[PDB]
Amino acid sequence: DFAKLAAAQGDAIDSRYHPSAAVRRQLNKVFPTHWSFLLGEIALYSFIILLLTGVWLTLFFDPSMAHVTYDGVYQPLRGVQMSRAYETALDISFEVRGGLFVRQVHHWAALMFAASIMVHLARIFFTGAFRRPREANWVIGSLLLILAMFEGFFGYSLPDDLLSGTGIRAALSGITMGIPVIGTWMHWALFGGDFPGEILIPRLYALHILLIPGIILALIGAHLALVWFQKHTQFPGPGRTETNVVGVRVMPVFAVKSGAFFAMITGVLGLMGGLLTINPIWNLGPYKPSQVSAGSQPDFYMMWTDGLIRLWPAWEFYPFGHTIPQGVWVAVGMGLVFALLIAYPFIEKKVTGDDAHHNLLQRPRDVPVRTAIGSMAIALYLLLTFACMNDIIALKFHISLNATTWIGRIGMVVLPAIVYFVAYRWAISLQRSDREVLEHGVETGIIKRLPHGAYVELHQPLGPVDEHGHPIPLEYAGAPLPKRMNKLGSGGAPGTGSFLFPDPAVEHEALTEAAHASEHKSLTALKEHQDRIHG
Amino acid sequence: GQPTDAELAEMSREELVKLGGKIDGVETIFKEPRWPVPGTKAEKRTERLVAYWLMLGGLSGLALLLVFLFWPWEYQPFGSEGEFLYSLATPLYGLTFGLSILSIGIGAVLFQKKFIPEEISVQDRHDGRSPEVHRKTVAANLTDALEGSTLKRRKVIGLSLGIGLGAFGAGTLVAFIGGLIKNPWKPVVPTAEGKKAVLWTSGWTPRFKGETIYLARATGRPGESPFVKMRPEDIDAGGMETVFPWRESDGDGTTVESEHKLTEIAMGVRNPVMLIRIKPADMHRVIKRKGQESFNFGELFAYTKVCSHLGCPSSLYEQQTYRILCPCHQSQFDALEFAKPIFGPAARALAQLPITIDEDGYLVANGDFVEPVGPAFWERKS
Amino acid sequence: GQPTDAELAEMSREELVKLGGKIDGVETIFKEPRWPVPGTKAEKRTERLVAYWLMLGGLSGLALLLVFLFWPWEYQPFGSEGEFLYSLATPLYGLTFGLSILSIGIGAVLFQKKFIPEEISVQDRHDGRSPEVHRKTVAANLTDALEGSTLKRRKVIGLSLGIGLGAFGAGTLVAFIGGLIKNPWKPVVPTAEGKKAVLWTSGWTPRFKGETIYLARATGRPGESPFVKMRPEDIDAGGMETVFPWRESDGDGTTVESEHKLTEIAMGVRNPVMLIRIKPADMHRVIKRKGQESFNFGELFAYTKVCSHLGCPSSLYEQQTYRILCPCHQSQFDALEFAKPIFGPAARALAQLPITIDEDGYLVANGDFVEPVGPAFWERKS
Amino acid sequence: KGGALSSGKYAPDLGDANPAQIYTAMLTGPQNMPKFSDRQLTPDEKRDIVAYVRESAETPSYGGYGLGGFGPAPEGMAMWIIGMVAAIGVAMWIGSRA
Ligand SMILES: CC(C)=CCC/C(C)=C/CC/C(C)=C\CC/C(C)=C/CC/C(C)=C/CC/C(C)=C/CC/C(C)=C\CC/C(C)=C/CC/C(C)=C/CC1=C(C)C(=O)c2ccccc2C1=O
Ligand SMILES: CCCCCCCCCCCCCCCC(=O)O[C@H](COC(=O)CCCCCCC[C@@H](C)CCCCCCCCC)COP(=O)(O)O[C@H]1[C@H](O)[C@H](O)[C@H](O)[C@@H](O)[C@@H]1O
Ligand SMILES: CCCCCCCCCCCCCCCC(=O)O[C@H](COC(=O)CCCCCCC[C@@H](C)CCCCCCCCC)COP(=O)(O)O[C@H]1[C@H](O)[C@H](O)[C@H](O)[C@@H](O)[C@@H]1O
Ligand SMILES: CCCCCCCCCCCCCCCC(=O)O[C@H](COC(=O)CCCCCCC[C@@H](C)CCCCCCCCC)COP(=O)(O)O[C@H]1[C@H](O)[C@H](O)[C@H](O)[C@@H](O)[C@@H]1O
Ligand SMILES: CCCCCCCCCCCCCCCC(=O)O[C@H](COC(=O)CCCCCCC[C@@H](C)CCCCCCCCC)COP(=O)(O)O[C@H]1[C@H](O)[C@H](O)[C@H](O)[C@@H](O)[C@@H]1O
Ligand SMILES: CCCCCCCCCCCCCCCC(=O)O[C@H](COC(=O)CCCCCCC[C@@H](C)CCCCCCCCC)COP(=O)(O)O[C@H]1[C@H](O)[C@H](O)[C@H](O)[C@@H](O)[C@@H]1O
Ligand code: HEM
Ligand code: FES
Ligand code: FES
Repeated sequence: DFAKLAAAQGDAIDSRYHPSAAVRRQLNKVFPTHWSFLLGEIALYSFIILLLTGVWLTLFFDPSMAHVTYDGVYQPLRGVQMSRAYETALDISFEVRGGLFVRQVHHWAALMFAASIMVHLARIFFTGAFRRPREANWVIGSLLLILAMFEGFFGYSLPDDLLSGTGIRAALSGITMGIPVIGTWMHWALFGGDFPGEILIPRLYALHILLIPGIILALIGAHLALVWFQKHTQFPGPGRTETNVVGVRVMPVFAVKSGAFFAMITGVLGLMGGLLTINPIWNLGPYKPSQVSAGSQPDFYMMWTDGLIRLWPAWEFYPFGHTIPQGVWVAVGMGLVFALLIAYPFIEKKVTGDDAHHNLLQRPRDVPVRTAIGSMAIALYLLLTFACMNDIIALKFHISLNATTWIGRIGMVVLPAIVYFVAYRWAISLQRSDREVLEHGVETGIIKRLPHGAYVELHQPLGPVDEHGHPIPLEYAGAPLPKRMNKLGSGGAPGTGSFLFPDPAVEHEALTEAAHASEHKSLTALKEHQDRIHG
Repeated sequence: GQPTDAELAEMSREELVKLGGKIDGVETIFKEPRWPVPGTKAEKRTERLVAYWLMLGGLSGLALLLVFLFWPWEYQPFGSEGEFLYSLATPLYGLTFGLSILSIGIGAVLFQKKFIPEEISVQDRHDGRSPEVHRKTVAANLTDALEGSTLKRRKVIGLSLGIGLGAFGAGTLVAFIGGLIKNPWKPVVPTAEGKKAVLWTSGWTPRFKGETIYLARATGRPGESPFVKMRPEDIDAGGMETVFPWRESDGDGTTVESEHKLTEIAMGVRNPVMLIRIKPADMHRVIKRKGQESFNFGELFAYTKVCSHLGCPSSLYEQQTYRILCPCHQSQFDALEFAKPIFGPAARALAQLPITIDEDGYLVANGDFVEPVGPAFWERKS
Repeated sequence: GQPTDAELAEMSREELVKLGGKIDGVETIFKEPRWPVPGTKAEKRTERLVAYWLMLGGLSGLALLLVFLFWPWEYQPFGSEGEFLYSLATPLYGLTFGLSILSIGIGAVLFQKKFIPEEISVQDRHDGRSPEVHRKTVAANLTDALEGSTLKRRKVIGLSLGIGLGAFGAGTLVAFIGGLIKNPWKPVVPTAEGKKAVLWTSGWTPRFKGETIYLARATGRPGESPFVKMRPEDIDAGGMETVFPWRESDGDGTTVESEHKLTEIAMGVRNPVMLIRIKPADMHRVIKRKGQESFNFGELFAYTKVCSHLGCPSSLYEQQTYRILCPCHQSQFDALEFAKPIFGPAARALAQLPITIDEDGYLVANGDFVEPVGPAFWERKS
Repeated sequence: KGGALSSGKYAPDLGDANPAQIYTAMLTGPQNMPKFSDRQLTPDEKRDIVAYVRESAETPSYGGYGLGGFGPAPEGMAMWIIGMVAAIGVAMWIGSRA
């Protein structure tokens, strides 16, 4: 009554619907097993956490700006005027059982979300997963990053703790007023009044439960549909031509490791949602516009923005009776970088000439100027971030505060040039380091030559050898070639027994002969498939 | 090569799996099990190893249930019998939660990496440029729904439907946006000149004529008399002190008609003013600016707290160097001359409030700011 | 019968449409155009007719833009120059909106019902019981992912993963629900007996001992002294009057420590009590119930306003028949005897508050209700 | 906790601060801090501030390790090398490389 009822309900599902065609198409789909192809899954797998916590945070949070005295449990805030957003965020922190944990693992899931989006953008950038067939997928993923950034900024500003209330005052109301023609108009449309306009926090709650995460969920749905139906890309390797995806199928293997990786991402978020404090809004105060911190720094995925405020050197213009302030520039500048980050595949489609349907990836050493432009962007992000904690860097690492913001202000101009030089020539030297492992072998320990005194490194060749001390030099194929005989089948047979006690020797012989024959069968089947493609 | 209808019940199960691969595009080359020799005890030991990980996951989930139900959490206030137990209530929650689902996940993926048979299934793609049937058939079907439905032959529907959807899209789009678009320059706030807009008006402005606007501090008392009237003898040499525009009308916080004319002061952005008391050995370093030479009071200066650009309160103040430093972007201002930006991302003089003493000797504002006090925007500086 | 790769560029367009039908399952039998004779003017007249509907849609969308931007809406308060124009601001919005998109929609569907060629395309279904290949192939693939991955042969993973996911599901489910589950019977409110729970405690209960709980009315004044203390001479014969538990402590609404002990009375559900003054010709019809014979005051009765079942305020009162009628479900109560349900969906006596007069002659409560006053629930009546 | 100041100077941490040193720190402001006098802040208010800071730099961080006292920059740097490095390490233990 456990397999018979499964067969009966399966024939019922096949009777009502006719799914088995469009289920077999799904659970025979192959995803490749490279590790970096899990990175964007983190941006999925934390995002579901952001719903599963976040829904829970919706049914306790009360947005308002109606000024209430606390009269609750938290003693250093009693009788103090606070917005009811902050009061019920304090109630999430201290009243409800396991409430501080759910809101902390929610904030940590937001950090892992907006950081894994950046890690995965680094993946699909430097591996070249964005040219011709997947450029719209880059565009909707880039827009998904923009919505992630703005929506998280609506997130930690949603209680008006004053560390983020001054973040609204800096970013969302100083830059918004600082836009030339229609700046004040979109400010007073966004707030409905002055800066503590009484319908800001509920408007952010409206945009932040549903209105931006509805668009984020729609773009993730269409995004994973573009990854799903239009097949996944892959690195080139042994049996990996342009028009096939090699790897594991969905049903026995990929579903198990994907669900287990969802569970381990949730484990990392839960461990660091418990063991590490985040946004301690009771240590912070209610937002009152006459008191600040010293840090006053945003969350890290937006620290490149007002760090760009912290580094742009006070250039204001004054036309005939008006004022362009500094905040126009970064309102241009954030509009600049996004217009380079959305529209990059069309930019280098124009520059390079990549008018070809690319499915195989390119290793990020194989494309040195694009990896170097990318490392310019990575190090420029790291500079604009690492000079946004300008304050606390100059605090702890004892530097003059003026000195470290000048270090940033020169660094955003000269350090992309330095990292472009180092990145371009480092990619070319990584190419040359695995283009001499083909013309020579793989390096090992030293033998001396017998009749005279020499020292050869005793290279182990990768392909066919000639009759003498040099092999037939292979051609490059976009693959990671192994540079250690370690990573080949050399000395990789320890005792199979236990960590403390050995198994009997016939069992060791059976296990190592069976595993050796299975690995031999793996490379034999992959090699004969590779010969079937060309032959 | 054929659907194989009658010979399919005789067909073996792995041959059906390879038939599904062939009918979908896949071939599962090298699908071999992980433990091909049976009865070995390394298989049994990795079996009980992944059992150890999953049993740790179950034990830590049961631990979550126990330390979530049965735990002395509550906000026990401070150092008292029961405060250290609350200090690790949420870390115990997260330890049990993350350890539970991380042990279950590492058990499931160790079951994948030790017992689920490894495969390299290669799937023949069909990506890019759909074949000659499908392209031209969809093109013919769409051009039959366009050419056969007799658009692009009726000019008057072809433009009137465009004018209809365009005019309705404009009306519906402005119906979306028209509830949002407020005029910032509608005169809202009452002022001595009349009704001025909000950006040219802090709470420091006079309402009818010269009225006593006391530079009152905020003694941070929970509700009862939060704004105490100020004398010059209170602040002393080398002292920042934050003053607010309190008045004789909105008195203590002991009436409900107050605490809304009184928290309005504490919530309005352009209200806080720092009251600088420069040490009088450093009064020869001061150089005032235009229209602003008598905005001191001896050595009392009143510079605003809201900074030049992007409106954070610049409540950092350095005596003995005399620099109003802001925290949000670290922009210094010179406290001596007038709050010109010494250094930072600001480019404008942070505004200065005039000071006199009242009858009975209390610090009052000698009018409004001469410039709009908050962050910059378009309509400024003429 | 073949993919037709080379002869497809020569193939005509409607033959490609029929080829798409054949390759999908459809046959478009009878796809004939609506106007097969050309140059007729009935076609031209229905052309300009659907043009009239779409042009009306565009004109009404432009009308939406005009009467949305340029219209004297504002809440002009009452009868004044400009109140009738606001009285039809939203109807003009809806007239232009509904007329615009309804004219566009009736134009598009009249274009469908007059110019788009009618068809009866019959599509051969393939519904129900997928063929012998697909069923057994998916069954073999799923049983290869279950039997080949070597579950149902490892008992210890097969139960430890179940215990792991079950214990973690219990811990995570209680982590969802545990923030919600409050104990209603935790003693919260201070009472004369001590700390009682909230259901056994209205604001009519004494806090320490017999304290003067004045049966004050709510003169609906905006904030200043909303609760005026009550005398028996105020209410007269045949009169409902709503009293609230005001005290001498929480005085007028002119202090911020009041208006939160004072709006707490106006917001608490189980506070309102109607003060019945029965006409004294009808005092021989009254029969009190147990423990409640002295809960009158002469002819002053105090029955609660929150009804017997489902807690709506039963603020309808009928003199000369003496029935407390509730509005939400229309359940009468007998004002004479004790507020027993004469008729309705209630089955319990609506609670009665005891009355005395204070020193200085003011109506006060002679203690608490003898029964829990609000709607019914589990823990009641013993 | 500390905060940065203009030209090399910086606010120090208040954790290693004797309460009499806190009162005499605000009472006579040494370097770059305003001297919050006996008449600017009353001694009730100054005793009240040293009541706050000796039970804000002394009370434990409720709900985990206190990544400093100032929030989002240590929370970012402990997202990357503690959380995200562990996430990418799990992602490279699960998936292979080719
Ligand atoms: C890939 C690249 C961005 C190319 C895009 C195309 C480019 C031309 C578009 C224009 C961009 C240019 C003009 C301006 C730069 C602005 C910038 C790109 C803003 C967009 C946001 C986003 C795309 C940022 C880039 C992606 C991000 C930096 C990738 C992460 C770095 C690497 C590759 C991932 C592995 C790192 C992982 C293993 C952890 C290692 C630990 C290291 C120390 C982490 C470094 C680190 C980081 C990255 C923090 O953000 C951070 C924030 C707060 C505190 C501390 C840290 C911190 O220590
Ligand atoms: C997302 C798409 C973006 C498209 C933007 C361009 C589309 C603009 C269409 C709107 C046209 C005007 C609509 C009617 C408006 C009108 O009549 O305009 C009067 C005076 O303005 C004017 O003529 C100037 C009109 C020029 C528009 C300038 C603003 C354009 C954009 C850039 C602003 C950004 C908006 C979207 C971003 C915000 C994001 C939100 C999440 C207001 O005087 P006021 O006295 O404040 O009356 C108040 C009632 O309006 C008001 O609703 C009512 O609430 C009362 O407050 C009342 O006071
Ligand atoms: C639909 C098109 C998209 C645009 C959307 C928004 C445009 C809406 C325009 C509707 C109003 C038109 C004028 C009447 C509204 C009005 O009177 O005010 C103006 C309020 O319009 C503004 O916000 C922005 C524009 C200001 C007028 C001119 C701006 C455009 C030109 C001049 C700039 C380009 C050339 C210069 C350099 C260009 C860039 C670099 C070269 C100017 O402010 P303001 O001049 O400070 O006057 C104060 C009183 O408000 C207040 O009562 C009173 O107290 C006064 O004291 C004063 O504060
Ligand atoms: C949707 C799935 C539905 C599944 C329902 C069944 C699952 C029940 C799991 C919950 C077990 C208990 C969780 C921990 C709770 C615990 O420890 O239970 C204490 C004393 O209860 C008890 O033993 C009795 C426990 C028996 C549970 C009875 C309730 C069961 C269901 C039917 C109630 C419906 C809930 C869902 C519907 C609501 C819909 C919402 C949209 C509370 O004393 P208290 O003093 O009020 O402490 C307060 C902190 O609890 C509190 O969080 C904190 O906020 C403080 O207020 C604090 O005062
Ligand atoms: C996990 C299982 C799912 C159940 C979820 C909820 C169960 C939670 C039980 C936890 C509490 C254990 C009881 C002891 C804790 C406790 O006392 O709280 C109880 C409040 O539990 C209740 O809500 C309902 C049960 C109460 C008694 C048991 C009910 C079931 C049995 C007795 C009847 C079934 C058969 C009867 C007829 C068949 C009907 C068929 C449907 C009883 O209060 P009560 O009895 O009204 O006494 C008042 C003090 O509260 C207050 O302080 C004080 O002022 C007192 O004066 C008084 O008002
Ligand atoms: C296992 C069973 C479950 C138990 C729960 C486990 C979870 C931990 C929470 C339990 C309570 C512990 C938190 C204590 C409470 C607490 O907040 O932790 C303070 C922070 O202090 C410090 O840092 C010193 C700590 C040094 C230890 C090692 C540092 C942690 C590292 C590993 C974090 C990595 C971050 C990423 C590195 C970035 C990479 C860079 C390349 C240390 O307090 P304390 O030392 O006594 O005094 C403070 C003064 O540090 C403080 O300067 C003073 O201002 C006051 O705050 C004072 O109270
Ligand atoms: C799209 C991905 C999301 C991100 C990056 C994100 C980010 C954040 C962040 C950083 C916070 C501040 C938490 C704190 O420090 O207390 C927050 C709060 C919140 N989140 Fe989200 N969120 C996301 C989606 C959602 C969704 C989908 C929901 C609800 C269905 C939600 C509900 C909430 C609520 C109500 C709050 C405010 C309560 C509080 O902050 O204590 N979030 N969010
Ligand atoms: S926010 Fe203080 S100057 Fe930029
Ligand atoms: S509504 Fe008053 S009795 Fe049910």
